Amino acid sequence: FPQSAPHGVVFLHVTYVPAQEKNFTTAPAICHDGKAHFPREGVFVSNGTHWFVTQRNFYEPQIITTDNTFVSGNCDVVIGIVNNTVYD
Amino acid sequence: SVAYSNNSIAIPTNFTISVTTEILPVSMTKTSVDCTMYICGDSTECSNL
Amino acid sequence: LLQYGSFCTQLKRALTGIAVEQDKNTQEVFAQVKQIYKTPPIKYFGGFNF
Amino acid sequence: FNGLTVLPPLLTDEMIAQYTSALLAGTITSGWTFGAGPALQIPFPMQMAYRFNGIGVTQNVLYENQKLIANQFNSAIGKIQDSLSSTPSALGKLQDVV
Ligand SMILES: *[C@@H]1O[C@H](CO)[C@@H](O[C@@H]2O[C@H](CO)[C@@H](O)[C@H](O)[C@H]2NC(C)=O)[C@H](O)[C@H]1NC(C)=O
Ligand SMILES: *[C@@H]1O[C@H](CO)[C@@H](O[C@@H]2O[C@H](CO)[C@@H](O)[C@H](O)[C@H]2NC(C)=O)[C@H](O)[C@H]1NC(C)=O
Ligand SMILES: *[C@@H]1O[C@H](CO)[C@@H](O)[C@H](O)[C@H]1NC(C)=O
Ligand SMILES: *[C@@H]1O[C@H](CO)[C@@H](O)[C@H](O)[C@H]1NC(C)=O
Ligand SMILES: *[C@@H]1O[C@H](CO)[C@@H](O)[C@H](O)[C@H]1NC(C)=O
Ligand SMILES: *[C@@H]1O[C@H](CO)[C@@H](O)[C@H](O)[C@H]1NC(C)=O
Repeated sequence: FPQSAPHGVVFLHVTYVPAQEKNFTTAPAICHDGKAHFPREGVFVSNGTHWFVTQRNFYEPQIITTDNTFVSGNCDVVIGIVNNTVYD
Repeated sequence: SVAYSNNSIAIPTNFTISVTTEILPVSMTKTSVDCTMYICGDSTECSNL
Repeated sequence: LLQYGSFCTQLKRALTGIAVEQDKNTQEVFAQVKQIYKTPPIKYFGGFNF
Repeated sequence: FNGLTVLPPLLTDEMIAQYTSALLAGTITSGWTFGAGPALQIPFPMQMAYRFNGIGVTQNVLYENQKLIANQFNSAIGKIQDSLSSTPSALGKLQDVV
C-alpha cells in the first residue's frame, strides 16, 4: 500500500513468514510393485511408522494415492528409495 | 549451526503476517537565480564589465 | 587565504560524505544475513565437491 | 604526502570472509528458506530436484542421472581456477579503480 510524504513516498509491505517448524524423515521416491513413485507436487514425509505426502510450505499430511503420484521409472536406479504400499 | 543430514527435513506448521515500511525521496526544491542582481547589484557600471 | 571565503568547509564535507558512503556500500552488499551459519563437520553432499 | 591521508575501511578482510562463508553454509544446508525466515534442513539432491522442477524439468531426470550431473559440476568448478589464472585482463574492473 502506498502513502504520500513531503517530497517522497512510503510503502507498506505485507508479507508472509513461516514459523513453528518440526523434524521429519524423508525419502526421494517410494517403491511398490517393482515401480518407483515420485510426488506430483509436494514431498514425502514420515512420522515414525507411516508415510504421507505434504505440501512444502505448510504441514498437511495426506494418504499416498495414485492420484498425487506418477510412476515414470523403475525401482533399481534411484539412490535412497524406500518401499511402501500405495493405495488406490 | 543447522543440523544437516542426508535423510532429514523440516517443515513449518504455522505462519505470521508481517508489515514493514520503506521510505523513498522523489523530488527536491526548484530554484532560480538572476545573475546581475546577485553579482553586480544596482551598479550600472558593473553590468557593463 | 582566510579572505577568500569558506571553500574548505565544503571540501571537507564532500570528502566526509564520500567516505561514509564508501562504508555504507560494503555494509549494504555483504551484511545480508543475521546468523553466522557453519558447515557440518562431515562434507558429503551426495557427490558434489565444494 | 602534503596534507593527504588515507583512511582504513571499517570492515577488515576477515569479516568479509566470514560473511561470505556464512552465506555459503546457509545456501548449501538450507536452500532459499534461510533468506525468508528460519533456516530449514533439506538434503542436497532433493534441493537440486526442487531447482530442476523450477525450469520445467521433472524430478526423475535428476534422480536417474545423479552421478553424471555431479561429475559435470565437479569438472566445471575445477576449470574456473585455470580460467581465472590464464586470462590476463579478467580482473580489469577492479584494477581500474586503484
Ligand atoms: C499459530 O499461531 C497463532 C499465533 O501465535 C496461534 O494463535 C494463538 O493461539 C493461542 C492458543 O489458542 C491463543 O491463546 C492466542 O490468543 C492466539 N493468538 C492470536 C493472535 O489469536 C495459533 O494457535 C497457532 N496454531 C497452531 C496450530 O499452533
Ligand atoms: C574434491 O576435489 C579436490 C580437488 O581436486 C580433491 O582434492 C584432491 O585430491 C587428490 C587425491 O586425494 C589429490 O591428488 C589432489 O592434489 C587434491 N587436490 C587439491 C587441490 O588438494 C578432493 O579429494 C575432492 N574430494 C573428494 C571427496 O573426492
Ligand atoms: C530438528 O532436528 C535437530 C537435530 O536434533 C534439532 O536440533 C532441531 O531442534 C529439530 N527441529 C526442531 C524444530 O525441533
Ligand atoms: C503416526 O501416524 C499414525 C497414523 O495416524 C499414528 O497411528 C501414529 O500414532 C503416529 N505416530 C506418532 C509418533 O505420532
Ligand atoms: C524393500 O526394501 C528393503 C530394504 O531396502 C529390501 O530389503 C527389500 O528387498 C525391498 N523389497 C523388495 C521386494 O525387494
Ligand atoms: C549419509 O547417509 C549415510 C547412510 O547411507 C550415512 O552413513 C552418512 O552419515 C550420511 N551423511 C552424513 C553427513 O551424515
